[PDB]
Amino acid sequence: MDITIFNEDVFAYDMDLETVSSLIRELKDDDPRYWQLAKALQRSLNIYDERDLE
Amino acid sequence: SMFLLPNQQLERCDRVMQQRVKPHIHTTLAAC
Amino acid sequence: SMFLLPNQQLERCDRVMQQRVKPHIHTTLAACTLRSFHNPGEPVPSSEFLAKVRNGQVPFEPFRVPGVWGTTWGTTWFEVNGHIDMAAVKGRKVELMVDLGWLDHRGPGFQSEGLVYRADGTAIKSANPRNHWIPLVYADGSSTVELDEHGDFTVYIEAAANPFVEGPTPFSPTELGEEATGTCDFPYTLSRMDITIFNEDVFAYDMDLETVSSLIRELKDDDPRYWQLAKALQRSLNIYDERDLETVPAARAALAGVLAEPAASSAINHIAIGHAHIDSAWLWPVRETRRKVARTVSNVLALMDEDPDFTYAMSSAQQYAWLEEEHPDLFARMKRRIEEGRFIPVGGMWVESDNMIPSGESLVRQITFGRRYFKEHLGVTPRGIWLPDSFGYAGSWPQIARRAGFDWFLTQKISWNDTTKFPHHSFMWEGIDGTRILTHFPPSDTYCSSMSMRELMYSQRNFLDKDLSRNAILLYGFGDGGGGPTREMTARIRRDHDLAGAPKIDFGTPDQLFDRVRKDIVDDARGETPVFHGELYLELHRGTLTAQQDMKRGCRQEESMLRVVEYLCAVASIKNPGYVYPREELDRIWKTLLLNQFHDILPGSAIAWVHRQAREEYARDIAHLRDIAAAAGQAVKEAEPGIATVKHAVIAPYASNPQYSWAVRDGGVIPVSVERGGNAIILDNGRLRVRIEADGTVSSLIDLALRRELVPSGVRMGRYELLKDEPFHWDAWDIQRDAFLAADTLTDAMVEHVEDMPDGSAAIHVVTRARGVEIHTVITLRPGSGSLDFTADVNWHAVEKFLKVDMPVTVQAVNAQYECQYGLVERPINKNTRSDDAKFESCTHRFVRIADADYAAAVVNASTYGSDVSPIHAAAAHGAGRGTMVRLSLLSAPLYPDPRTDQGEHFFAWSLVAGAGMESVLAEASRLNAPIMGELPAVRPLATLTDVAGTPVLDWVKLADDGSGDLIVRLYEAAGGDAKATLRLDDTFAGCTVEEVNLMEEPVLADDLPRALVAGGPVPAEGASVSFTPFQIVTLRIRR
Amino acid sequence: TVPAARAALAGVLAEPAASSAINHIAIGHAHIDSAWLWPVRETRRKVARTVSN
Amino acid sequence: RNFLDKDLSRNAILLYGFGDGGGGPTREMTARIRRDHDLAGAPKIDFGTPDQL
Amino acid sequence: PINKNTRSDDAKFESCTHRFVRIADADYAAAVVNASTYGSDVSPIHAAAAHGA
Amino acid sequence: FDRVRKDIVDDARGETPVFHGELYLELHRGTLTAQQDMKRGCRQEESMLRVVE
Ligand SMILES: [Zn+2]
Ligand SMILES: [Zn+2]
Repeated sequence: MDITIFNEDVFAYDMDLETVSSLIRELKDDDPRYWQLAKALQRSLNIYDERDLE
Repeated sequence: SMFLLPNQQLERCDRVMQQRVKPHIHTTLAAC
Repeated sequence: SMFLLPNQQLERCDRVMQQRVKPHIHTTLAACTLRSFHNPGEPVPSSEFLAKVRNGQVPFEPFRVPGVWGTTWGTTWFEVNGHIDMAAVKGRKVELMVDLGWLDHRGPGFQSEGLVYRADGTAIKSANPRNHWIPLVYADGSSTVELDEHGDFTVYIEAAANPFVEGPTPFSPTELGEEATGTCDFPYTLSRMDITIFNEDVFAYDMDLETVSSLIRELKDDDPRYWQLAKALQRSLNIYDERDLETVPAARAALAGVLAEPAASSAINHIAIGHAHIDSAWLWPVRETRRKVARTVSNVLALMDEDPDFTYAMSSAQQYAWLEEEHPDLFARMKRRIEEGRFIPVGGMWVESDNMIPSGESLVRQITFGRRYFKEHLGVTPRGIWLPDSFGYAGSWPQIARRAGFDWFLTQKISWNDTTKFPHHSFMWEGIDGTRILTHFPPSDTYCSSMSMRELMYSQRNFLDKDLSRNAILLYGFGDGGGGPTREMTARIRRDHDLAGAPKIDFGTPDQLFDRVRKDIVDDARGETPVFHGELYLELHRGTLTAQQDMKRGCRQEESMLRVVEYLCAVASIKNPGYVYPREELDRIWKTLLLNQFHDILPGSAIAWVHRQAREEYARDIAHLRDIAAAAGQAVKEAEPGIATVKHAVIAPYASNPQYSWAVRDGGVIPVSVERGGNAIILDNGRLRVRIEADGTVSSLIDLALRRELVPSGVRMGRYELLKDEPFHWDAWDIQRDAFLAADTLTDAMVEHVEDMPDGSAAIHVVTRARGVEIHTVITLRPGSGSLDFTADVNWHAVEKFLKVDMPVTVQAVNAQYECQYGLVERPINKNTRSDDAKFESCTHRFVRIADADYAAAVVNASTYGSDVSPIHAAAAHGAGRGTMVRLSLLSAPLYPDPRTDQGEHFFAWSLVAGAGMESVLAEASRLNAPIMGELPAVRPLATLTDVAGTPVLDWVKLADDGSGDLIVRLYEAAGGDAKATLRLDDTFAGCTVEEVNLMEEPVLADDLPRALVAGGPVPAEGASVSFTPFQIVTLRIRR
Repeated sequence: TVPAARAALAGVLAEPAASSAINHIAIGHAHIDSAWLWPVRETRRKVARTVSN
Repeated sequence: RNFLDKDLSRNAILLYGFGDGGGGPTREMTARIRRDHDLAGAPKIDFGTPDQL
Repeated sequence: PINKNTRSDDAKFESCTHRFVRIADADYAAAVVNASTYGSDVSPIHAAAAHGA
Repeated sequence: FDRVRKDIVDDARGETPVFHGELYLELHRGTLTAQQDMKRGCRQEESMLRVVE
């Protein structure tokens, strides 16, 4: 139980990742949206680094 | 160039939320 | 009348087991008194502590029925006093129902455990998370414990509190497996512990309900068996009542009407084997695996005491030796049970080690040590290899296994692939040469199975070879580091003998199953025998080859140390009499080097304890071996005075000159010239012209002897790359395809002063810096040679990174040549299909060769075991940017098993050879991977090969392990072409006889083996001719 | 070559079925319609053909 | 597969023979019935009468 | 490939040849030079013999 | 094809699919040795054209 400051960009990025990942799971394997979302998620995940939040 | 495995990317992303991106939403500064 | 809903009956039955029938199996009758004595330190052997208690020197404090007792990596002794009374439990079993307070969703074998020792000192059983009953009084009068005058007894539980290494989130960094801190971190809470009586009919009814319910779930909705089973379950569930237990017989009979129908005569005849894989050191130290194996043996013996028609298996004779040394009674009981034929010791290897990384000499040492131990301690000879958990299998294994006497092979980890599925589950694995060995896979794809019916039919469904085999193996028993078979699975096996709708399964032995497979797929197909040629390559992990580089470096160093010291000891023994062979200390260095080569130690995945004890043992062994070599050398000099003296005493198995192979040449015309022109440094040694760029990179390595340029003009040699790897499953073991995409090319370096060595060599120093990494790299161009040497000192301090160095060469081909233990292997460079992509990281041994019709280029390694080869087609003109790139993996930074991995200074060395002939590559690799000694006397080579026709090579020279003084030589071929040679000894080995023997060193040979001699009888050892088939292995014994 | 081939195929044609199947009973039946697409003078011919067959 | 009462009956009827106005049993089906007396993987079928069923 | 390992490798059991087929190892090679045929097949042989003959 | 070049060459920047070797059809395979006279004559006239040219 401690005083904390809130980060907005990190929360927005987390929510976007959650939305994309949840949309990928339920789609079929015969839809270009599935592959496009998977490729976008792979591209995005290779840039985010927790050692520097910029 | 390597092939794409969406079922592996899903698990990687799930781990990313579980361990990496969730703790970085609130930054502590003191105690009460 | 109402309709039937099977999906509702299933949930009703599930609730019935969860709430109603489970608690009515054990009926409590009294309570026992507990006292505790704690120890937060290194455990005392149980033999001494029980004797001390018997005499009486240790106090005991009262312990309440509830409460906490645990301590991080600590031990405790619970003295337990009961008050069981006879004359009222006649004919009924009595148990203990010990509950240390295990967690639910953690795992069966990764928590606090403990044996229940008798007052005298013997062991009764162990308290496991899934097996927590101790047999006190059997139904038929017999009592394991000794009862006193007025009905009371006492036992001693040796509780060990092992904290769970894994943290809150999966694969999280935890500072638990570092030391034995005496603080409350994960304290266990004790639970109910009382004397209970066992009910048999209730347990049988529960097991029948479980079998029926599990069979209903997996069946389809279009099978009358499904509806019949659902109706039978509904009928049976309406009769059983928990308010009065006399209704059980009236309900079992109703349910048994559909439990006696024979199955269809087309199912797979499974054979069930009890197996419990105790890992020697993964998450616990080497001092805890002894306790774990003792618990496993005690549990297996206790279960087998009451239940006939049971089988079990146990490999890793290391554990057999530990059990014999520390538990005479357990070993005696195990040996007594072996005579009956229900405790089959399977697996002739000394310990379940890795395959890809260890050298072939280590493999043969394990095989011979384990076979000798089994032969002369247990009087049983194994027939096959038993390796149910390993990462990748070398192609040389079939040949060694067949020449060692084994005749079948069993593995299961290949099914853990990521992209492709193995074509067969029972086939003939063909070695690199010609050697075919029968291989079988467990269809269930698990060595630790709970014998669930779902798994039972999954094994049948996943069987690819369903058309000509009709036979499969199934290993059952909570394992993966602790456990062993329980009553539940041994009841399921008996219930499922010939149950309709499920595959038929019975007890048996591995030999019977393998004979059945041989009859089915060899002697009956008559031309339809499945065959798999090449090597078994696991498609998972792949990051283990370059994790904890210190372990692999030390292992290579001590392997070379053993080779040199054994040669020196053999020379000392054969030169002058009175020199006792250091057999004892040699076998002490062995069985410890070989122990440290475990499948969860050598690749590196464990807590800091294992990776620290391994380092300390490596250093101690190296020092002791150097001392032994110095003593043997001093002994040799006493045979006759004033022979010679050699500085640095470099000994190499192979050399460019055939007569200089096992020479004693020391370790230390055209001096190298440097032409500092422009923004580059140009060297000239008369055969190579290397142009080092501004910042520690090579842009040209022109071969002046052939006017050939082998550096593509799209990239620069020697560049260091820092790939970011963040694995999500099996962090230390595995590296994913995430790397090789987010590559980071280091571009912060500057050359240093170029130095001309006093001997004549030329060296260029350079420093490279990164976020938390610094590298001091020296490039050496030795005069009068054709190899460019690279040495590096790294100060790794980063987290979650991966260091690589690339050595591109313009030679273009399709397949790259790595080397296996005793041969070579071809692997594709340009990955075409899906399955070809998964082989993006493979193990390498001391060199990688890329060859075309005439020209070949090699990258000879010193201490790294991983690399990757990829084609390069960059942007250039006139086709100047086409070639191949071989990136050597230096080291990674795993975080889960060890919070700090590879911190400090690391030393790397390698070289590049142009015009790479096989003999030249072998000679230079031998030069690089050779120990540097001090001052030992110079002696002539013991055995030489003068009429070489091909590429023969001396691999090992030693003495006879039987004490006869016989000389032993081990030879192999390392190119692929046939070889013919003549062996010559020196002086004292005149009028001798040389005979071909197997790898076991005994003089018995098979028939299908090619053989190397001319007749087979004793041939004089002067001008003896040896013939080689592609990648042959030959062992020769020479008398006095 | 027919006898040498029937025996090889008959090895998997004599295994008893699982003791859970439905015991079907087969009845020969030819439904003859009195008058659908033909006059009442043709159903006599049709039933005669059926009985003769 | 289409039998709803599969839990308490274990009995079914099957009429064979070309019908819908013309036909009657031929040699092919009366051979199939004999071949499928107790064939594994298929339901058991035998000759009989409606009264017995 | 000569020894077909996987499913896809088996399908390449007959391939076109032009005027020769060469099987080579480190040093020694043997060739079957053709004149007018455009098809062949290569398969390993491990027969029943002694001393690996 | 310009669209494909833009999509998979100038945009992937290192993710371009590549297939090395030869495209081998896994069907037919009997055409290589059918009507041998045609292939024999074709080889003969190819040599004839070479020499005559
Ligand atoms: Zn293991
Ligand atoms: Zn009608």
